[PDB]
Amino acid sequence: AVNSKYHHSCINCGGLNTDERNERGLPCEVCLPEDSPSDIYRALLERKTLKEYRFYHEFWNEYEDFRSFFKKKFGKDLTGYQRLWAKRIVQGKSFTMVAPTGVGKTTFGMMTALWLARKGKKSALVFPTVTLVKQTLERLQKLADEKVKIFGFYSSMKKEEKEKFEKSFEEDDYHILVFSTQFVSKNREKLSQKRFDFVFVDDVDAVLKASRNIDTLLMMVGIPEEIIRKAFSTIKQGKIYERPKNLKPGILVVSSATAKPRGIRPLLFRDLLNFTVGRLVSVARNITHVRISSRSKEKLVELLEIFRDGILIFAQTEEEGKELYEYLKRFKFNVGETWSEFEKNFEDFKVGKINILIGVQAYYGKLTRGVDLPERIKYVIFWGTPSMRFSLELDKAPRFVLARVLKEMGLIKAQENPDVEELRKIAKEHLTQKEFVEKVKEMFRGVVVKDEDLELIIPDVYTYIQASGRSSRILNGVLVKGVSVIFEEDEEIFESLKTRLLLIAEEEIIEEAEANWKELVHEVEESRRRSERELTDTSRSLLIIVESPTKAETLSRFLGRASSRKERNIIVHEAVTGEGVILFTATRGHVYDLVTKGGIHGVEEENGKFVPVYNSLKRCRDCGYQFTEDRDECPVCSSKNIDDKTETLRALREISLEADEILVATDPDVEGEKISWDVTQYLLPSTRSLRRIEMHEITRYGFKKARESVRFVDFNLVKAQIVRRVQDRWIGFELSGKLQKRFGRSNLSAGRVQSTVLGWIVEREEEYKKSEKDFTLLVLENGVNLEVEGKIADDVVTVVELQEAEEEKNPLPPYTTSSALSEISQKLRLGVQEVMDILQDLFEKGFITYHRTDSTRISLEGQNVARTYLRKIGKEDIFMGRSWSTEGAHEAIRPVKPIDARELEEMIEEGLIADLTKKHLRVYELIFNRFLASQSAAVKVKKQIVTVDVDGKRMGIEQIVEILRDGWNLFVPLTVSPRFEHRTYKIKEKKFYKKHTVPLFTQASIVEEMKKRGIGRPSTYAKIVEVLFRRGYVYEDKYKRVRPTRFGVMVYSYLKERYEKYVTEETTRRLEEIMDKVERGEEDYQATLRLLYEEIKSLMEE
Ligand SMILES: [Zn+2]
Ligand SMILES: [Zn+2]
Repeated sequence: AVNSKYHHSCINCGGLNTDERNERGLPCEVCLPEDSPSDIYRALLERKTLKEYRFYHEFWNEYEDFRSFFKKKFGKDLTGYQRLWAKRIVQGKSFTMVAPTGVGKTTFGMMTALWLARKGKKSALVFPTVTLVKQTLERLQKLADEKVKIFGFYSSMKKEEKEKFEKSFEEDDYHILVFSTQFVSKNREKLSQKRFDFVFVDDVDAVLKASRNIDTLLMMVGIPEEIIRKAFSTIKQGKIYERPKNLKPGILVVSSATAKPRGIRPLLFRDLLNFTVGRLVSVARNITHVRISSRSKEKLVELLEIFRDGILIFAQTEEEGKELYEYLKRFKFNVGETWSEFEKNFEDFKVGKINILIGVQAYYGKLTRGVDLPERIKYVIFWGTPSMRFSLELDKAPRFVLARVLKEMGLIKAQENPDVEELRKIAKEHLTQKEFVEKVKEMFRGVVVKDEDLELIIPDVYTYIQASGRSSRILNGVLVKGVSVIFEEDEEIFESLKTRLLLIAEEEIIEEAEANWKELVHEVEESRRRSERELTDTSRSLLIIVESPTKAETLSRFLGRASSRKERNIIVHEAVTGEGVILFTATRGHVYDLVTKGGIHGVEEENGKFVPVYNSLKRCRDCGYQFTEDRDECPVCSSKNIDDKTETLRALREISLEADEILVATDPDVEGEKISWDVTQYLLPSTRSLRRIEMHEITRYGFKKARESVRFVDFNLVKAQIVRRVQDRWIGFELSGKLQKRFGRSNLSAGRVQSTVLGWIVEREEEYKKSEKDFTLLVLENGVNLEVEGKIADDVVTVVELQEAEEEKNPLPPYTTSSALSEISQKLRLGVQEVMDILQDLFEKGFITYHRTDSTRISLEGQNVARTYLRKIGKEDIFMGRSWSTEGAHEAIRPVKPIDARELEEMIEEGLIADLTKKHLRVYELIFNRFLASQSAAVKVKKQIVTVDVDGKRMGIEQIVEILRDGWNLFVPLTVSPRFEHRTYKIKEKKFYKKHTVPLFTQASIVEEMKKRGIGRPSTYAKIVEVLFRRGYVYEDKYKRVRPTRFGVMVYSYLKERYEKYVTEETTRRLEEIMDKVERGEEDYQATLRLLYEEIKSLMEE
């Protein structure tokens, strides 16, 4: 711990407790004065302070009984899925049963109903078919005692049982009632007037067939139609609805939606039960994609002879399907078809009578609308790449083509245009077919433009993913292996497909050379027989906490957002993986912050040591004002509509009970570690299993490698966060006050660094007007222009000595935060803050590596990205992998995927990925080009060093002339220059002037400078500049230079006159150095706090 206080962190009294106690999962000293108590519950009860801890005790005890009961009545222990479901059941929570192929939902439903009836609770079990009612009641009756009132209802019911069920359901206080969905639909009013504690729905689709059934099931727990209709109007509007806090419903449990959850009705579950009826979108895949260069049926024969069994062939059309079918039939292979004898061959393949199934892209995907046996399909063969083909003529042209063409050409003025109308609009404007196809070849990058036969081929990645997916799912807790083979000869098509597969599924396609068929077939078969074995369960549930919503969204993109529980302030998503379930949620920033209330501006002092005091953050959803103090309304606009991180914290504490293991996935910096600690410390009394993961990339790889890096919270980083925060708080407050008494305004000084930088700008104004040195520009005859010192008047330049040398020029290292901000904000006409934000969205959308780095280091994987991209662009001989740095916390800002900006624009306009502005694309382009240059070969150049005499001055001039051999100059331009000959060049034009030696600052120049001086860190750079702008201390002019205002000058003048020590660059740098030493556990936390205090105490007197 760091010995600090958190305001609502007590597990029992719900109040203030120290970091150190929560760490030991203890209540506050008020609740329990003792150091190391014997047993918490017992001791709380003894001191008569037992309050909220009871909930947890009773929770644990009410669950461990369930588990115990289940382990007694049934075979063995609970599966991970059933474990999480059980923990949700004792909380009375309603949910979908998110899980793979037959994890035993019916077993859980039964044992739940049984365990509840054991207490006196009444439950109902709903099934689609009338046969399932029979089978379930059968299994129930033999395990249930006489104490349990069991009834049933279905089609083939008896003559006295049908009425027995009705009278008993009317008065006789039943326990468990097993019936069909038909009964629900038919006897709506009867059930609606009854109250159930537990309702188990086996098939959600059958019950969602009617709209009436939603209201029926909702009224089966005790919810009036008033709340239902009000919520209905709210969901008809387009916003969320709030359940009355005074409501205690039963437990509704359903399975995953097979078909799409169509309609408005399911939203009632989102407000009344806080669970969404999700569809099973399982992205869990273990497929090996191999590509064969030729559509040779001989290769196909050889492959088929290796695979032998359970092969699925996909043809583009049925014609090539029939052709392939004939060729294989002739070569004596047990084969089937989908076009002729669909059902017969389908089931014959299902059983094993057929080894090879040949289908079409559109035929199979629609015939298999029912079953689709996964335990049979090991290998998927693609006879050609699945793709969408369009014609490139002035006629036969699709909408999106003429759209992207005319929008760029200039015609598209936005008024929605009919296709044939657009054809007739382009029929006059740059109209030839030749001109057209050329505009298409020029615009469309990341598709295949067959300009030969006038065609456009767009590989259907989705279809490939689904179809390939048919060879790998989760069976008996085992994610079985599958091989997907593609037979493609067109390199352009294969490359396009590969890029969009890497983009969406992050899955690679390998070549036939780098693939051992014997080994692969073996892995497949072995995993299959491993799943055939008797399962002993390894599945666990896992909670992953991140700070920003974007991270959660892109995480859901590769984990698959099946269902989303709305828990107070947050939205926790759930996903199915091969290792078990996986819950992930976003905090939506910081939770705690230093209190302004007491001690030394929030920092208290006891026993010679400093104690930081934190309180939950509150943000008014109206005006946007943030505060720490506990108030009912907004201190500014007096509004009650606020966001309280204490609710978020409570929500986390709730979720933490269901999860077996927890991982905090905040950013890999001091900020992130501090948040991670504010969270882990708070949760620590609730869950014993809490660890830390640092994701440098927001992708499956970043995540896997992040979990390789699993560790506990590093207190040195937390300590460093604290120190920096305390410095800004103390110095900021003191200086700001001193300014309140001089310039009227309250909040003015954000810290020391800010004032230092502003000082740089202010005095720069002075030293700029003084650098005014007289100069002269010279346009030389059939040569370059030369910039030389003022007084020249000879009109002739003589060449004195001339020497040339061959040299290989190295590219610039990859972007770091400083580099990226400077170059990008210079090349673009943007502020460093705008750039920093674009970078943040870029990292958070998993497109680049961590954007807050002071290292240029590049891993073998980064180098590999560069390599594959170069191999893709054909210029792979120019690849030169460079680590760039050994000393590195993180890597430099680089792309995560070998995809350029143009291809991304294509994927965006196409609709594969979304949410990227033009600015994002341009920034990405800059990062990309920098990185590749840094990974491309050294450009071999012949440069000359010309010594020239101009007006009795021997002045050398070094210039590159010939580029002997290309390299990184393809990404980042390399400028040549006309050769000088050892003669006399005459001056054409002399443009005399006086431009300044020391130029003004630009935002880029300021960042560069503070990086050059050792002031600020990667996180603070842009924020510092922006603060300077927000406070009105600085402005930008015509040519976008940074200039101080009247106010800024007044302020820095005051601060320099009086408080020069606390604004001096030497002091700022010395402190920056020391704090950074604290971050590495090289300098003492409490000691530097003592230092900052000792200078603050000195400042309170001046
Ligand atoms: Zn307490
Ligand atoms: Zn407000």
